[PDB]
Amino acid sequence: RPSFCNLPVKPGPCKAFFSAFYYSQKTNKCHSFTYGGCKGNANRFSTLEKCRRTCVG
Ligand SMILES: [Cl-]
Ligand SMILES: [Cl-]
Repeated sequence: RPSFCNLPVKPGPCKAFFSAFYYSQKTNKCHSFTYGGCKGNANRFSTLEKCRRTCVG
């Protein structure tokens, strides 16, 4: 997988309520999170299938 998949999930400090997905090295799976809308990192996807295409297979 791309190395940025292994960055830690980062909701950030803002409090908007964006639905998103991230990859976890613990599971080799994508999971949901709530992105607050600012200061995130690249382990963040708008859809489950994009997270999977990028990080899972
Ligand atoms: Cl998955
Ligand atoms: Cl797809």
